[PDB]
Amino acid sequence: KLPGDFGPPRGEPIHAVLTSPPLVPPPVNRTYPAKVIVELEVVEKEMQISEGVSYTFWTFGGTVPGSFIRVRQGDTVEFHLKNHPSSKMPHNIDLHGVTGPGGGAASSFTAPGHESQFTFKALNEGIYVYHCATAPVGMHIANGMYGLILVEPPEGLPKVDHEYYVMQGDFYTAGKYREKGLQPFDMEKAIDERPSYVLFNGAEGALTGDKALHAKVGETVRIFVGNGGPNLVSSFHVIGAIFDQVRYEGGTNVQKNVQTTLIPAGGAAVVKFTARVPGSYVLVDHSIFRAFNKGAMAILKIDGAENKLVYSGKELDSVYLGDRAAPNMSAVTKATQASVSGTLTVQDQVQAGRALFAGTCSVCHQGNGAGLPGVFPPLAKSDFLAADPKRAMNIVLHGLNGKIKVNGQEYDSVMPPMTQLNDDEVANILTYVLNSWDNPGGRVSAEDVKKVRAQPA
Amino acid sequence: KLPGDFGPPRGEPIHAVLTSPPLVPPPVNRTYPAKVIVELEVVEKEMQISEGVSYTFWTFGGTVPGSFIRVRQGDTVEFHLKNHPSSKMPHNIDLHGVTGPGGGAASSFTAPGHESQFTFKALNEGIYVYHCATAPVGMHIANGMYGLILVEPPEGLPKVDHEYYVMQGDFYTAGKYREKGLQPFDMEKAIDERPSYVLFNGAEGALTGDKALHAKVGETVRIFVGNGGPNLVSSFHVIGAIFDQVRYEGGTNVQKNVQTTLIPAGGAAVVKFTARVPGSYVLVDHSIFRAFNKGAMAILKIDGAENKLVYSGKELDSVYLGDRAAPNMSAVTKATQASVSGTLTVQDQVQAGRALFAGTCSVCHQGNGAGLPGVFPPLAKSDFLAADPKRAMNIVLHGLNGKIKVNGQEYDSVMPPMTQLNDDEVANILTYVLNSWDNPGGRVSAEDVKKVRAQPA
Amino acid sequence: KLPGDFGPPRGEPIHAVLTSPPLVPPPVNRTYPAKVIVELEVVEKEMQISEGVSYTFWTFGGTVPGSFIRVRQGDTVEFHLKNHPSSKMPHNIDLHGVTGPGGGAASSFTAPGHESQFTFKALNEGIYVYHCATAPVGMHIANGMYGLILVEPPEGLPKVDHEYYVMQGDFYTAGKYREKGLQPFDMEKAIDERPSYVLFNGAEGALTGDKALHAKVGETVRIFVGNGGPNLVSSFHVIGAIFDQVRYEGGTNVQKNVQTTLIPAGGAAVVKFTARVPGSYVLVDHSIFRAFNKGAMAILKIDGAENKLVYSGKELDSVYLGDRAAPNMSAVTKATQASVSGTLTVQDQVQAGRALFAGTCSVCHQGNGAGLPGVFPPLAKSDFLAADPKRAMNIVLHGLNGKIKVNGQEYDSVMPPMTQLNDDEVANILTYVLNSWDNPGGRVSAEDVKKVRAQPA
Ligand code: HEC
Ligand code: HEC
Ligand code: HEC
Ligand SMILES: [Cu+2]
Ligand SMILES: [Cu+2]
Ligand SMILES: [Cu+2]
Ligand SMILES: [Cu+2]
Ligand SMILES: [Cu+2]
Ligand SMILES: [Cu+2]
Repeated sequence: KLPGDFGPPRGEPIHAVLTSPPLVPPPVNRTYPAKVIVELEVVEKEMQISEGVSYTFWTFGGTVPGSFIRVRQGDTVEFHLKNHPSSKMPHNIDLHGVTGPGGGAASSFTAPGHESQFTFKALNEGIYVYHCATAPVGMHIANGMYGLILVEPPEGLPKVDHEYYVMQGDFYTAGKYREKGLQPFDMEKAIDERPSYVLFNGAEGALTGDKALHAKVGETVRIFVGNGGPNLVSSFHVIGAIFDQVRYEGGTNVQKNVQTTLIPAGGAAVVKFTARVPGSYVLVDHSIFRAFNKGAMAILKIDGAENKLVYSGKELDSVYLGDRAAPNMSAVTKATQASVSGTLTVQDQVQAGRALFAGTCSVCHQGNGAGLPGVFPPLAKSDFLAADPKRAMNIVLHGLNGKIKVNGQEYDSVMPPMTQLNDDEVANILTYVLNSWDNPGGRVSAEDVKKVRAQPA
Repeated sequence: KLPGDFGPPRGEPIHAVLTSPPLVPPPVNRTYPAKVIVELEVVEKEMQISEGVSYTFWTFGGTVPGSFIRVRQGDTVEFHLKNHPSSKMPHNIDLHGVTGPGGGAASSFTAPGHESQFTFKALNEGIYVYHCATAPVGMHIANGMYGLILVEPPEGLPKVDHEYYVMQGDFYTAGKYREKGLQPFDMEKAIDERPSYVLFNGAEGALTGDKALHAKVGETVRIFVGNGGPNLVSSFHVIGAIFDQVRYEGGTNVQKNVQTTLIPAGGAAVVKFTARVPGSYVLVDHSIFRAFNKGAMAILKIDGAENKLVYSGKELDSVYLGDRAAPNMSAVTKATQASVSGTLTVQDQVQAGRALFAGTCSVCHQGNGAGLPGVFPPLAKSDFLAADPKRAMNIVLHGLNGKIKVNGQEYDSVMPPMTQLNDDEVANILTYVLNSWDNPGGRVSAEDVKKVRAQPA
Repeated sequence: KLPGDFGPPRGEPIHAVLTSPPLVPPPVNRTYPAKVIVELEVVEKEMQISEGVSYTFWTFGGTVPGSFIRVRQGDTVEFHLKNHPSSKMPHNIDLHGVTGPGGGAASSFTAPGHESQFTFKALNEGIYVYHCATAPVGMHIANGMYGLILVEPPEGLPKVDHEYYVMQGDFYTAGKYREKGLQPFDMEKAIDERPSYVLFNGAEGALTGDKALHAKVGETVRIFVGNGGPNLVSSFHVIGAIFDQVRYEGGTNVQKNVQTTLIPAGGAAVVKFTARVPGSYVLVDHSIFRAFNKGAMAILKIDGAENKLVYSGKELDSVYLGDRAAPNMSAVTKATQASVSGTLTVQDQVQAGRALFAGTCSVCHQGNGAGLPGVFPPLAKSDFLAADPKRAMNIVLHGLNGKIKVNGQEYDSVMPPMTQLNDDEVANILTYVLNSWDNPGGRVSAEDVKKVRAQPA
């Protein structure tokens, strides 16, 4: 006997309503098996992978991850895949959870401007990745072609206050992290499993700041967590909290009371969180350079009353979250645009640099540039800075050590090099500093920094 | 009290019968503990890791993975390791599941032409990796020195229709993927965990096409799945199906109803599959560039009646499986041999290119070269191709974009670069195309391609 | 209702006594919730990451991993973080298991010479990683800022004979593995997840030889195992044994009877071992090049009577453990020091080379240099060696193959290149060989080897 043996479809055919991340369709709330018609369209389009960084994504439904599909175990799914006429590549789909060769792949092969369909019975309850299955498969997945399908148990999942949709991916650009412009896919980096970005929901900042997920103290939150890969395994973790439950795919096993859980490439899990004290809870890949150097952080922000008996401390700030503590970094997008257009102003640079200074520089120099007398020198009204802005470019790129005098006080410490910052980033940060705190004004250009990078002091 | 406390060996000594992958010895079918004599011989020998690509493997029993060993919990195992006289290196063994230092390693040290033996009690039921334990251990394991030992529970495992033996490994060649010739081991790639091949059972195609595993609709299949490493963790997955059960080593935990499962380096699992609808089910490492760019795919092919109520779609084809959809790629081996011998004919190239065109080119241009008018230009009777075969070499290596006219129709799309193809591969593919579909004939040589690669248009 | 709801703190405030690795504080042995005051001080200091290789570690409590903290579920923890005045960087803490944003991070931000404190309730039983949470977070963690906190269940853990503390980390030096001197942190290697060292407890050899963990036949051993990362996932394994139990963090799930288990980056587990036969049991990351090429091996040495019915074989030796079979490699530290001071003697080199010869060379040439006539040529009284010591440098770096005659006998085999050995290592090994076994004496210098490396034969 096959699983999901609930009899023939009954009632009326249902046209599935799909949702865009980070939202989820409502519970199916149904006691009978149905014929469910799913319509999904592939769209190839440029989007911002980071501020001022464009990428040609290939998408199911216009988003990365693709639209969320929700059905019931025992349903008959008539799956329609359309490929938008603007596409250049053919596409198809493999849904995990499908019983049949390729998960649908042969029957869903769809050239630009065409449509395909196939039918399958959802035998398997669980949360499942779906993805493109078109040669070269890794290129298609790396370009964003993945999402989740939930096959509910017949009785439905337990009710919760919120349901969200979060999916990790690894991305491979020709340029380095935060290098501006339209970035091609990089096959060599992909084969070597050396991503430039590791993201939730298709972009840096997709789920941080003003795009955070929300709930209130006392509420329950279910997150459907995918790992589209193509290549990485996520050490998936919530900072400052615990998962009540973690369940992989449709497995019988449920782990309870864990904070860190490994999600295979192509894997998916359902996690549950109970909000206990207010603040921001960070979802990360705890392979830490991914989370803190490549974009792999998302936020669940909890509103409500503090409970000092449980936690006396403060909300997260830029020391830990860096430049993602703030609502957004729109000023960086604006400055990059203005550079392209040849209209970059001092103030455009100042505002971009203000955004980028947070964490990156403020951890030591403070948000007001005051530093800490004798320990971290000031950037505010800094004689040392004013005396030689080219030296300041060298200091950011190449670090500084040894005894120095700043505003009448000796320092004898170490500023690490920050060579991973791009030329525009150094330029904008220093222009911000120069135009703040009674510093002398003026500006530093990306070309100025390019020259210092090519010939260090 | 020790585990496996079933009393002294009884009956007669048993000479274990070992099997070569992908086959498994029969169930032990025994209710008493025995003395089991195991004889395993190390052989160093060249084998084909891919078509036309030789590698010096170091093997237990002549195969990668090594011979499968099957005993019963509570048995006393007298383990004999022989090192063939032709070997250049000493070798030994560490069997996971052994209770004792090194898993046998010190007592099994065996120089070329020698034999060693040691005895251990199998206290631990489970599936276990064994491997060489000779400095430099990583070199020995990377060269193929790993296999599985099953220690059955006293009552035996439940009966199934088929049992198979599949083992992943990561391999490190000096040359790139599919670069022909005898490829040395590459220590630098190994230390960096940057394999050139990721394989099941020691070779590309070892379990695809005419070497697939088989079963019928309704049957149960147990697979003993190892990960020899040395370095990679497998996001082990079955495309288009689900695992009824996954059990690691001898663990108490059994996960049920999962599709994707993480197998540690040096780990092993027993998975169970129930065949429900016919077609090819792909075992992969779902770190996708391994599966689709490095060889990490194996096939379980199911025969029987379609069930349209469960899955209406078609069997897998080259869109998803690429050049492994076909029974084999023997023509590539033959062409490579002929190149070495200086006897390479046009037809040798044509047949090799025919094999390599599948998926790689046919996904867009179709198996008949017709393309799709206005969307993917034809290779069949292509004026554009005929007009400039050196341009065609550049197009394969370096891609093509922009408006073009082919056979009277405008195209305005993007063909990605395919620079990872080796010179012989480009040459053979283009020679196939030129000699098909009313194209003008002639040939492209590997040297022709080498020159275009050294100086792009 | 919140977990750990055991009522208000009672009794007297408790000043936690913290332990340095590999030791653990005693069981709390308490039936009431308490206020527990924890005092931890950050110290930045140079330590030896390997013999003759210094590194500037950043530490919680002077060690890597940091001091072990042990409390009871339901306790109120008043956490004090001090930053030693000698520090150059600010620091803070995120304790997994804390319920609150950042796990403590915002409220624990501490400049050099300062102190911070915050209070949290330990709601969550389990073993948990703690680490620094200061931008750039990956740099801080890579420099050693991680440890474990145990939150006991209210009834305590079951009693065992020994409890130990073992924590894996990945490290990123500018220089290659075993390159001597003070090694800077390497940001590029860190971002790429390409460590030069993978270690237990902060150094090569930290838990090998005379620093092994101990127990006796029949005893139980609990190990609190952390993975500080920052980036790697451990295929954590015990050679020659099995784990009775593995439990992650505070999870409900407990796996029993497994040998190989995946520990996420930032993860922690409690494992249990029962000693059955004497010898050395190796804890490794079974991504094997880590264990055998980067330092990721630790030893649990069991004393007591052999049981030939369970295991007839011998204790581990240098064939498997390599140069870590011996008690220590102090001679390498001494020789490196003497080179720095310009006082390096022949005997300093000889003793360093003796240490390094084990495994590395002895696997084939034997500990006495005799080789195996006709199979592995002798280094003892070797005419071939004496005839040309520059050829001998080339042989170590670049390998040797083909027919040769040594001491009147023909060999026709392959010695692999050993190019990963550093110049001082080759020099010291060859000086050892030259000064042993009736060889002619003299010495080989690091500069001699540098020249052969720059121009191979
Ligand atoms: C702590 C880890 C720091 C971070 C992050 C940044 N800086 Fe820094 N900076 C730091 C120290 C300890 C020092 C002095 C080094 C010494 O030799 O004692 C400095 C110095 C500077 C200076 C020059 C002195 C001055 O004008 O105060 C400049 C211009 C400067 N730092 C700039 C700067 C910027 C823009 C940063 C973000 C990109 C940044 N620093 C980070 C410590 C740390
Ligand atoms: C889809 C992703 C493709 C794959 C895979 C391959 N080709 Fe292609 N090719 C494709 C397009 C869209 C185009 C036109 C580009 C444009 O500027 O509009 C092409 C073009 C060619 C040509 C030249 C035109 C012609 O003769 O039709 C050649 C010779 C060609 N392609 C060859 C070729 C081969 C041999 C491939 C496998 C190695 C291959 N292509 C793959 C799209 C795609
Ligand atoms: C086995 C895998 C070996 C290891 C490890 C090392 N050596 Fe070796 N060595 C080996 C062989 C098979 C040969 C002969 C190669 C052939 O062409 O047949 C050699 C040779 C040497 C020699 C020259 C001959 C002699 O004097 O005996 C030297 C000087 C030598 N080997 C040194 C040496 C050292 C110092 C090693 C550790 C760094 C080492 N070898 C490792 C096999 C193996
Ligand atoms: Cu696609
Ligand atoms: Cu998949
Ligand atoms: Cu071997
Ligand atoms: Cu092993
Ligand atoms: Cu720190
Ligand atoms: Cu953490």
